[PDB]
Amino acid sequence: LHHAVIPHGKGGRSSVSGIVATVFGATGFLGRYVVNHLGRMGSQVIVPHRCEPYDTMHLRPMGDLGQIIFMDWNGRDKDSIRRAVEHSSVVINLVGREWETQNFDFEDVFVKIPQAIAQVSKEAGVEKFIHISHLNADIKSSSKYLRSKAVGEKEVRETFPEATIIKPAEIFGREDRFLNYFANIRWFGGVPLISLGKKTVKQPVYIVDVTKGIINAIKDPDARGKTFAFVGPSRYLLFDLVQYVFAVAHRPFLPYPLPHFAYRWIGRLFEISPFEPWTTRDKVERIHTTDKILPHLPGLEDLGVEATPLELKAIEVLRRHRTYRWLSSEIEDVQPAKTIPT
Amino acid sequence: DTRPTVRPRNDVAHKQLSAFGEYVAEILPKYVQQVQVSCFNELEICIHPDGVIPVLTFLRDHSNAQFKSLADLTAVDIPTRQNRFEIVYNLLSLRFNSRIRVKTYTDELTPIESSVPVYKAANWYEREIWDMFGVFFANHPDLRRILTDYGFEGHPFRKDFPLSGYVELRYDDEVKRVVAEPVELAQEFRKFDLNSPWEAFPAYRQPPE
Amino acid sequence: KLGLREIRIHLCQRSPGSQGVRDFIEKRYVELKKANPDLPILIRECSDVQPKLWARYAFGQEKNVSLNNFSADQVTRALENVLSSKA
Amino acid sequence: STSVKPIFSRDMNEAKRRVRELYRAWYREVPNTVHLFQLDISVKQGRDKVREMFKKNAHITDPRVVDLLVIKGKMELEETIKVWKQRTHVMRFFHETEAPRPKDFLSKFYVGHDP
Amino acid sequence: GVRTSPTGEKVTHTGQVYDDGDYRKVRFVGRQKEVNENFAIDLIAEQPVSQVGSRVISCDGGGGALGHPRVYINLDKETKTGTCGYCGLQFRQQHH
Amino acid sequence: ILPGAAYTEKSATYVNTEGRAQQTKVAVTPPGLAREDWKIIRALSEIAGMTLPYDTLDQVRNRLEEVSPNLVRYDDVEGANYFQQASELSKLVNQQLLADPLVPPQLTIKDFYMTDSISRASQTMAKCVKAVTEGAHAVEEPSIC
Amino acid sequence: TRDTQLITVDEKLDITTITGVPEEHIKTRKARIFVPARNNMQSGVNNTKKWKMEFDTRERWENPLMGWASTADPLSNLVLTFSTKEDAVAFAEKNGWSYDVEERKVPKPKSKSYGANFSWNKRTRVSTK
Ligand SMILES: NC(=O)C1=CN([C@@H]2O[C@H](COP(=O)(O)OP(=O)(O)OC[C@H]3O[C@@H](n4cnc5c(N)ncnc54)[C@H](OP(=O)(O)O)[C@@H]3O)[C@@H](O)[C@H]2O)C=CC1
Ligand SMILES: [Zn+2]
Repeated sequence: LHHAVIPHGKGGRSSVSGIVATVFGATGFLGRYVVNHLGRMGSQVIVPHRCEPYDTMHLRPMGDLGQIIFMDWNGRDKDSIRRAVEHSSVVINLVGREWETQNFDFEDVFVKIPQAIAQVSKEAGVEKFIHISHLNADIKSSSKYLRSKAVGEKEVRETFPEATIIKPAEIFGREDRFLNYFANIRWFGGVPLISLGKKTVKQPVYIVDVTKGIINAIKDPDARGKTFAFVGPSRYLLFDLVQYVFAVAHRPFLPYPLPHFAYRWIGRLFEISPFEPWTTRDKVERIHTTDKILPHLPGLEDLGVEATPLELKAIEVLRRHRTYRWLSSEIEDVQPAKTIPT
Repeated sequence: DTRPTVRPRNDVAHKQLSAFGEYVAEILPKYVQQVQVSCFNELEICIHPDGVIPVLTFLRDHSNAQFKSLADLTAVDIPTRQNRFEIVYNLLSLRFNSRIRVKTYTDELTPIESSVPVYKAANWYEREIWDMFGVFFANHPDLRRILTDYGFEGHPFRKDFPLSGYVELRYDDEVKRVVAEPVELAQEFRKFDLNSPWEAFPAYRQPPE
Repeated sequence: KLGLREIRIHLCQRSPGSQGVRDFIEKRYVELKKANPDLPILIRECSDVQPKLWARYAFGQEKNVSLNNFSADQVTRALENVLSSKA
Repeated sequence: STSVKPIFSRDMNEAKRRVRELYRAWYREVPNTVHLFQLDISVKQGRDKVREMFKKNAHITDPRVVDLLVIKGKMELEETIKVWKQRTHVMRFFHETEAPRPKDFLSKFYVGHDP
Repeated sequence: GVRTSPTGEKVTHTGQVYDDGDYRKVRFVGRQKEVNENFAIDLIAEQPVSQVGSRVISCDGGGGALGHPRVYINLDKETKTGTCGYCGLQFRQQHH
Repeated sequence: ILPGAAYTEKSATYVNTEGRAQQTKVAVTPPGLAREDWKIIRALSEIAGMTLPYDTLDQVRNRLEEVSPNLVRYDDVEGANYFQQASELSKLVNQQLLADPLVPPQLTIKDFYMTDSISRASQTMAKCVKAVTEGAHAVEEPSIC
Repeated sequence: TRDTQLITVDEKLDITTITGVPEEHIKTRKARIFVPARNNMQSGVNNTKKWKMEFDTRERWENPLMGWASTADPLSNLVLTFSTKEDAVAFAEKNGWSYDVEERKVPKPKSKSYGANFSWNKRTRVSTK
């Protein structure tokens, strides 16, 4: 170790952790939690960003003076990638959209870019590479999002053979687009569910647990070269999950079955949006997709993280979807969701 | 008084304050332990802590005293004493245009009678002493922290309390609130040794042990 | 194996309680060392210590025998029990 | 010299009566605290914390020290009841952001020089 | 004067320069390393030596009260020049 | 290689040529990953399933008290005795002296400066050795203040 | 005499619970009670009059940005002054700190004679003034 990247201090803000991390896609849901945890212990964080600097301001208080550094980069520009990794010992990729844009499609953000990041990261002598894929990524999935996750996961594994790949379930947290997605369906009256959500099982994982697992994967030598599956403790039917959301929010729950072909057409309609689609055809597939059971892969308990129940953190996410009448209701008021015994 | 740079001495005020000092010691022998006047003419009455209310009431209400205003009430921490805290009352007599100082002592576990019955100014001054020195005042209308943060642990003005304290605050995005963490400094406060090894004031030289 | 490796005798230079141990060392210690040429018998003194006899066998096990207010004869037996019988 | 002015309690039985009285007040107040401050903790968690804070001082035997801890305990109760404290002040008891620090020798040996 | 490393980084007048493997040179990416370019060691050497006709000369730095404290320099050694301990000007005795 | 701490970086006990016990204090902590010397051995012992019965500095000094009580009496010289007994055992073997002259290891000042690892690494002792073997010609430095 | 109506507490004074100090800075800290040694560079002795209490030195490290000396020790600059060793010890006991006391080092009286510098048959004669 160079004399500068030797840990010092007590793991606090002004300590030196020895980690120098380049975090791609640090400006989204998962990125802010990752950068927060790296900055807590005293890491040097390089945050390359495509967006306006105003949209990175919430990251500034996450690290001591000098510790958070910001760079501009373009996902199709290899020289911008190199400037941002050449000094780092770990490179974390959290780049992704849940929808397609005129400029960047699922092939570009989940295959082209992660592999360009992986190729440059190895040529620059980066020791650790961490790639975030998806639990349900498959070459034969009816979600173009998940088929692109599968193709990119293989390219990343070939470009950076020592890459640690983390496959999380659907992540819930204050900015998740998962339990906030369901709680925002109230704006349309009832809740359209395919097969009434009785044929779909989900295993959501808490954001902090995903973040803790990522941080350990950096500091753990064994994690290198492995693929992990980050999943929650319990498995729920989609119907029971969505019913639990509406109970925590104290909203009226009126689920009605909607045929797959129709609910596809609703997705096509919301995609015309030139901003951020409320829903897309792909989001329909992913939500109504049974979360895989991958026993051969290691999980959070291996990295040392205890998965947090959805029943301890749902009020945290869903209290802002209540009305004044129910704001003060407490975590014990609602019935726990029925869990599939697995 | 004709040395341009030397503060002149007011012998008349020294004599008057010395006389009034004996006067207070004659009337209240049960509580008065020491009386002294400084070279710049400030009278001090040192008392047993039981006499706070009797001594302060006599000074406020006696007709040859009439110290109607409590200018200040504070505490000094001296760790080398068994009674480490020195409670100081500074009083003003508008009738006679005089100030007097009354001092007493206590330790961590001993209460001092609240002087709110004599001066209503003392209410906040005692809350401050309780908060910064941890001296309890018995029979206070409401004793609680006044200066430190809610839930703050310790009494910062004790000489053995660290300058930067034990906890610092930051805003943590994960919990979306201000959190308290153990204190770390990017630059440690630099302790300077300044005391000169050569004696400066022979008149105050203490006797050899 | 399981044999004695070392002996330590702790005693005070002047205290009455150690008077027994001092007499032993003056008279009988020389013979003891000549009898056991290779066993290290460490007589370490220090003012105001309750005299003791530490014995160290193989693999770090140790035993302590008080000698407070013993007599030179008793000290001899105490050493004999250690030298002869080895755990 | 052992004669010392009492703060409140004349012996450890009078002091422990005030400890129990203060535990009842804190025990009753936790449900209201979780409600008013809108804490995500459970009422069981809050009562386990109150209990924990009461075990830290379980070894004391000086009536005057016991009285001060009770005086400080009642001061903290008032700040909570009257909502002088804020949510950040209530959640400082739970040290939610402080990462766990190793207790054993080897883990402590690998990180640094602290005993 | 200003030198550069094989990595391209400028070396300051104190000799500081991040070495090849130090990650701390990331703070200059997209920005610049601020090095003052007038090395006082180079500038004080350009000054001519002053020939004086006495054993002892005094320097106050120039400008009177705007210089440094006045000090006296012994010029008996003829194998070297007298140097001001404050400003670095050099003096030599003129073979008297 | 297991890095340790120099005498300026730990609180350690040393016994001088008189048998006086004295303890240093930590001035600065060890550099890099270096650790205290007795902690490395205590850490190694645990890894080897041979854990030692001490985990703090006070406990490793209670152990020193069991082996030799004088090692924890700081600044106190504990006198020894029993010289008569020591001489008696000395005579038994009767070894034979040699005819070599008694030449000390250090004869001139130049052998004094660099004698252990700390002084061998010092560049000041390096200039001291140069000065006493080569004169002031190559050791001089221009000094102005 | 004093008539407050007093109790009798026979326990040792121990104020750790009521001081607000975190746990790790009482159990693990060793205090040093000592009279400071005279600075050898000077002959003044007025800084060797009082007893001092200081705490064991803990890690300082280099700040990544500026290179300043960073610390996580809240007691690094803490020094207390006492008149006697018994005063210093009592303070450490009630605060629960373990301490190692060091007895005062008093310079010994020397026999100085100016006339000895010119002795007739002794070695104390000086060859220069
Ligand atoms: N439930 C979940 O959230 C789950 C997420 N994942 C994966 O985790 C990773 C993080 O997801 P999350 O961060 O939550 O999604 P976000 O949209 O919250 O953040 C995604 C990041 O991707 C960046 N990004 C997207 N497209 C581009 C582009 N073309 N060029 C550059 N940057 C781009 C965005 O930057 P900007 O803000 O500048 O557009 C944003 O910072 C993704 O790979 C996602 O697939 C996997 C399983 C579950
Ligand atoms: Zn000059």
